[PDB]
Amino acid sequence: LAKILVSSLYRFKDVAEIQTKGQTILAIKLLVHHSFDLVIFHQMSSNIDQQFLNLCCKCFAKVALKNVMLERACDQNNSIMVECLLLLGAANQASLICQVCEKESSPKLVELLLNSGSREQDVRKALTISIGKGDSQIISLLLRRLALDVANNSICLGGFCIGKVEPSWLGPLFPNIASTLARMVIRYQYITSLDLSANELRDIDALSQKCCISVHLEHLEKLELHQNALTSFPQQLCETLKSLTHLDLHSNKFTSFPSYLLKMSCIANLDVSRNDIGPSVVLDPTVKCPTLKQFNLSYNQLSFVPENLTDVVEKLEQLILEGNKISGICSPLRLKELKILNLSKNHISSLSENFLEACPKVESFSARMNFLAAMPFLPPSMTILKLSQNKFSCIPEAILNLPHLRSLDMSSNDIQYLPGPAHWKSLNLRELLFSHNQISILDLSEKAYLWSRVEKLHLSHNKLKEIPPEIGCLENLTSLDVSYNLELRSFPNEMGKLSKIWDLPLDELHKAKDIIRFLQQRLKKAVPYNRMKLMIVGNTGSGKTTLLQQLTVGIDVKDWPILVLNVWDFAGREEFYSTHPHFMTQRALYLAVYDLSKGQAEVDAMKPWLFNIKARASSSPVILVGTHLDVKACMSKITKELLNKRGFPAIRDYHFVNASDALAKLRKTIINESLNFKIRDQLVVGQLIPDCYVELEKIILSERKNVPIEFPVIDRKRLLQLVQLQLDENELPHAVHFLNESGVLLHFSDLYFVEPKWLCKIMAQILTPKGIISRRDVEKKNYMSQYFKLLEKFQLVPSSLSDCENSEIIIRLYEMPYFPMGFWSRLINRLLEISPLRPNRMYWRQGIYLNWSPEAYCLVGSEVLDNHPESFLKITVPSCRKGCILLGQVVDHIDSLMEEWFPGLLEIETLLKKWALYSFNKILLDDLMKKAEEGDLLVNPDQPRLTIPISQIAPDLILADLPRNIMLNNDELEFEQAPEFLLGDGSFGSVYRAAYEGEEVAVKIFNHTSLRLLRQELVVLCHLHHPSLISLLAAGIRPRMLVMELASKGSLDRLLQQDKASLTRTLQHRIALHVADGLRYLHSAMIIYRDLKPHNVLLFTLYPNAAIIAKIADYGGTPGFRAPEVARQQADVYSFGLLLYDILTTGGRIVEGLKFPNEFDELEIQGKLPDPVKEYGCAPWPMVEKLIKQCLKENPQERPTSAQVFDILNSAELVCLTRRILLPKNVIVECMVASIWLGGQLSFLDLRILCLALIVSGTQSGTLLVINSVTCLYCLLVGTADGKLAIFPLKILNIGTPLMCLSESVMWGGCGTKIFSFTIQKLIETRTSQLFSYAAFSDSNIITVVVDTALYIAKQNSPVVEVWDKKTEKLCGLIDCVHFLREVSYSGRVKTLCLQKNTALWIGTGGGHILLLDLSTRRLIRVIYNFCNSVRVMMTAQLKNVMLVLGYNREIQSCLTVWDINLPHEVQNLEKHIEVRKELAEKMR
Amino acid sequence: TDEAGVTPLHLAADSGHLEIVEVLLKADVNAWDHYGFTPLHLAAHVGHLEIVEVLLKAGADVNAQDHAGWTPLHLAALYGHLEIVEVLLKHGVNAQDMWGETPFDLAIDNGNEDIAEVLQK
Ligand SMILES: C[C@@H]1CN(c2cc(-c3n[nH]c4ccc(OC5(C)CC5)cc34)ncn2)C[C@H](C)O1
Ligand SMILES: Nc1nc2c(ncn2[C@@H]2O[C@H](COP(=O)(O)OP(=O)(O)O)[C@@H](O)[C@H]2O)c(=O)[nH]1
Repeated sequence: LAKILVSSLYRFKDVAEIQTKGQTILAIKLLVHHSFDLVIFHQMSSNIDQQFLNLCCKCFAKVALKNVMLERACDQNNSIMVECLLLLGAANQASLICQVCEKESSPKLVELLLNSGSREQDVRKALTISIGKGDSQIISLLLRRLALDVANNSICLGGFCIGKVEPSWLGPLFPNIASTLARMVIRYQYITSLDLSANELRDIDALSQKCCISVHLEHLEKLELHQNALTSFPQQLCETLKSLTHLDLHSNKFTSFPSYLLKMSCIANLDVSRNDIGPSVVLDPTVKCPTLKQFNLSYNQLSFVPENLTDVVEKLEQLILEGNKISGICSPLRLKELKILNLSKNHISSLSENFLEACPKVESFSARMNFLAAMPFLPPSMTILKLSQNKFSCIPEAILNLPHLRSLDMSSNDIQYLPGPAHWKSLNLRELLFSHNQISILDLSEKAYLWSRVEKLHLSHNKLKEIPPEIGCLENLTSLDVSYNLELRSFPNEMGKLSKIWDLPLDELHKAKDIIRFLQQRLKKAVPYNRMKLMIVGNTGSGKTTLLQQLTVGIDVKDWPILVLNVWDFAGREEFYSTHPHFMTQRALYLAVYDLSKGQAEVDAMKPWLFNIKARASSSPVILVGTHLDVKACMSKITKELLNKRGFPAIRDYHFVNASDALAKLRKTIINESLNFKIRDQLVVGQLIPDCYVELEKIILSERKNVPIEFPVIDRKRLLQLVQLQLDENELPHAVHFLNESGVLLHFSDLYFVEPKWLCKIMAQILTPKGIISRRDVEKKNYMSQYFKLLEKFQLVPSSLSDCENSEIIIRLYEMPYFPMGFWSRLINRLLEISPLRPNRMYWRQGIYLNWSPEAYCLVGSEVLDNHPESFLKITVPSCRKGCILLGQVVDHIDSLMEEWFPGLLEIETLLKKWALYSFNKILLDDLMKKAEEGDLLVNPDQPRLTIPISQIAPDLILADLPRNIMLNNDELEFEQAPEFLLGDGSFGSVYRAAYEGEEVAVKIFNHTSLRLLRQELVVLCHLHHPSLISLLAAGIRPRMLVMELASKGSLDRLLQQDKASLTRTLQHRIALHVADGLRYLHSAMIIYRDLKPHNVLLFTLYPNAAIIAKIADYGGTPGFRAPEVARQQADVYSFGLLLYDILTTGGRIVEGLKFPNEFDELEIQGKLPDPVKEYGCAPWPMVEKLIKQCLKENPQERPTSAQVFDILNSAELVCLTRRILLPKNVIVECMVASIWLGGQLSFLDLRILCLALIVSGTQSGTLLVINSVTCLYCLLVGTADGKLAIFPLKILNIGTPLMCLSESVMWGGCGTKIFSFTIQKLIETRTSQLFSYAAFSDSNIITVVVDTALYIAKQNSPVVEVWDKKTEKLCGLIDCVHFLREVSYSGRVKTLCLQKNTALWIGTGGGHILLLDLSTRRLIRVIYNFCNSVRVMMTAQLKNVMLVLGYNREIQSCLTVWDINLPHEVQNLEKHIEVRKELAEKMR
Repeated sequence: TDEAGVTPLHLAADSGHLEIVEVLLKADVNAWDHYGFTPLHLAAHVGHLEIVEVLLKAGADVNAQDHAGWTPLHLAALYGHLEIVEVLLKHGVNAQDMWGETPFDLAIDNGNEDIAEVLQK
């Protein structure tokens, strides 16, 4: 514009008032562009005159764009611009704090940017920048806002990697003019725990001898130096502080034990878990400190044992030596207080007889993975013993002799005979694991009554023979692990007596209440089962019904008694061919038809029928039958040569029946084959089933005649109306499942289809461009509702539907001998979902070819190669990344369909060769061979100079659908499957820790898994970025592992069980809020979790007001964390409620599996929960105690959404309220005092009288009684109805006109409509305020006044509060409460005022609204709505600092409530933290 | 009006200036503000007769309800203005606000027993 003027003000900085005319600036943008900020700053800092200051500020108001004004101002370190601009708004935006820290500056500026709001990551970056530069002031204030916890009285310091620590850094950590300018411009407009986890401290010698904080830290009582790099800890420091009793310095690099650290005053929980102390750790003698409780001296070079404990320590409860190098036989160990000791992973051959026969209270001896063969006389005090994975040949007799054994796990042992309970002598057995062992007998009939309390018995991977029903005498059993036996194949009916079992591991050995109830029914009544399925099969129309007549549309189900077998006359017309695999059950025996009149042609043409039979029911014998012998019998030659058991199903017989004569032989052979079936050696034509099933079958058969002929489909209650048998709720599902397996009725879901002939004649009646049709329902009224769902899902009509540079595309083949029966009509139905907008897809009977663009297409066809007898599908897809994703997804769908519908095909030739074609410049390649060639990432032929990347040709094998950023580098990762490098177990595998381009990045190693489940897990885990989600870094294929981030402070279960005192009232809510946010994101992504529990929630930092505190771990149920009906969608919310219940409880629902394991599941079936506060004694916490009750509703349709529960958790009222005490109905109270006392009668409460003081009383008659019209009291002051006073009657200074308020903060008060102060000092008239607001408010009684820098006046029945200056003695102004109310029934009449030292005033309206205000900025914080209907009295009480609120729930119900003193600060903190979290979530993508 | 929302005749009625309210009437008789207060409500609060009966004769609502559901009868009973109470009574007693108290109840809490007898019969 004009730089001449700015050049003039450049000189005008020191010039006279001539600069005032420069007025002309505000008379008329880019004014501040060059130097305007600096000139105005010399102006207002030039010994500041008010006349010029006002015009300068008026000109400056045009600037308020605002951010860039600060950015130019923030360039030069200057507190006045800092404070003024922060008051005007505009600090963590660009950053700015980092550059101010980098530039030389003063503490005041950085303190302003810190306390005005700054992103945690930016503050950490600025701190790391400033660490290198020598400084002791700016970093000191940075720590104040970065890592200080006054609420917990502790100073954490974790992830922020500081180079070293020095005493001057933690100085203050251990315990104006701008406002005037801003206001007028606006008008114109003892530490306990110290954490040093991740700070790579090479040494700690800095603050060792004597410093500023050495005396301050002398009573620290908790110090953390873990994960550090310490060595040779200085003995000077341990003498320096004489109160430390929680020091845990592990993962450091030590050489020899200090032995002077134990010379500490009173130290406990000394933990060195990874320090490499030398071979000998013998403690120095002559030091008797009886304070150590837990001693984790683990993972060391200790060939011997610490043979110093017996002489020195007297209370070494948890003396642990797990994983040491302990080789020799241990000393007699004369300690007399050892409670829990571990010797796992040591090298121990045996123990001496006196090795353990010294401690009288060893209760938890355990030595896992040791070469142990004998166990020398454990003292009787032991209760839990873990001796798994040892060289045990038989259970040592000493174990049989201890009286009070509770839990014993001797897994991974090679013993032969386990002793009977008549030798155990212990009736309190709880858990007994004996997996990985060679046990053949389970003799218990000797004495079973001794075993009554056994809960979890494990015998997996054992060569058992049979289960004796005597084990049914066991009652408290909960989990019987009998899987992998492969030798039992039976179940004694007495198992039904064990109703307490909720899990059963049956895998490869041949749930919960269903199996046990079935066994109970069989025990009550068992009858032989005589019903089999005989599915006759034909080809294009032949002697099918004629053969049945001697012995077509749909399947024509018929019953044929002889046992009884039902004949299913399947269809011959190819059009009906789509639905047939739905009825080819595994337990049946199929016929066939030759029609020998056609000779050699027909037997080969009918081969696909046997192919389909082999694919569906491989273990089903077949009876081949000719049906045209009347009219060339050489077909027997090919039947014996090629059609035999070579590749096609297990043919058992073939006949040449005429149509008579050979029918007798046919019938005899059918009976012989059906009787001798032996499906997996079971003879299932004569199996045993409960008579309840047979009675139900008879009931259904009888009801078949008595049913609507047109629609014989009965309702869900129609089964109930039939029953007079005895079947409970759980019997019906398994019963109908068995009946459906027996071919009596169909049920897949509120309707039961009886008379399957009608269903299979009508549901397939629809069969009788081309292939597409719209709604054209004819023949047969409310049927369509389920008819469309049944028809579309089972059978647009897919059936009968219209029968290139070679390097940029990828092709795959899945060659099969023939296409299975219902293959395409289901594959094309499944491939209507795949996507990275509706694509275009011209799909014919055997193809799809769905595409969005030339860069996104997928073509699945029906390839017919030259000189190729069998048919196969070819799939083509462009070699782009999106194409690779599509290929992976579609091939996953293909193999899922194959494994879920034709198990016979993919059963180890294998009849399914998955070819992958490639071309260096096409060449066949087996997918199995390609998978085997995973040792490298490049495939090359015998000729070496040419090669192809693996991902280019097999994108499904090596991760290419996933982002290329998820690609682990073997040289970086160090994932070793060690038994301590793991962090926990979960779902389909476990998680470990390893170094990978970082500190300790976790690795999820997979267990038996497959690259088909791996694909799904990777695809769900990736492409999902959220602050509450545990994001993964990389993936590898060599272990086939994942890489994840670290929960720095552990998992929530460990937090609850170990450190229950570290959970603050703001920490529990923060964890709940973040878990709710993660669940909200999961639901918004349409993914269920059903896994919420303390074991699954991970904590990062224990700093309350952080940005990331809790996250939700792996997500694809639990006895203690069960869903309402799914585990015993909206089911996630109920699991969330259980998580909230325990967090509120702090370890009640958990730690309830040891005294009553099933009690965490056996009382929450339908809305039954104990009251948490009374049940567990935890601190009361309403408005979330009601939230859990209102969220975990029994009706899933009544439970709120995850977004709604997150929103309700996002409220400081839920965080600040601590009590809500009710009062008896129809009782009114008008006054309370500082237990709590209330108001001719009197009321009292523990957590007509007018007003009371503390003990004083007084009623409408103003009774001057002496106990231990009065209108106001204080504490001694008394006010009457016509302006009197009392200094008791020491003095009565009459001023009246009733006195009604007296306050102190020289006291102040009110009388009528006039304020006094004191001997009356200043009686300022207040009625003269009618120019603002109504005159009626000014001319009214004054109810309450509070004393501060200003004076706040509240008058009765007024919606406006007045402010009068204390010194100026003039009306400073009015604050209109209704204006706040209108922004948000509302009354607005002020009833009481309360003042807080942080310049926050809380005003109680007549209605149920509490207005928060800030005196510094005169801005509303919020309105406390929904609270009550009235508010009468508020006053601060030092319980914790909290001020109560009284109200009526008008029907009259008076209520009391307690709010935290930090309500506005908490509101600001929560509002800042939610915004920061939202910004982080936005930035994650 | 003003930023909060009120008309000058409201101030005139509350301050009891007869000439000003009369000359302004010669605006809205039932003008309601952001509080919902009526000029009749303010006149009853101040208890200043002639504006009360003039506004009642001018067409002011007999049972106008403010934000707090208080009638001018309620305010007159509350502040001890019995004369306003009967003046409104012959202009046409069971009306309840959200809290649900008649002017009888207001007289009861404030002790205006003189207004209490008038309201019952
Ligand atoms: C105290 C110790 C415990 N720790 C952890 C870490 C984790 C953890 N991190 N990342 C994970 C990713 C997945 C994960 O899936 C679970 C919940 C299935 C185990 C756990 C973690 N879970 C417990 N504890 C980390 C170390 C340093 O500290
Ligand atoms: N000549 C002769 N014809 C037969 C014989 N068995 C069946 N058919 C013919 O097959 C027809 C019956 O077909 P059907 O069994 O209902 O069909 P499908 O079982 O579904 O294949 C009749 O019309 C007969 O003419 C036979 O033994 N000899």
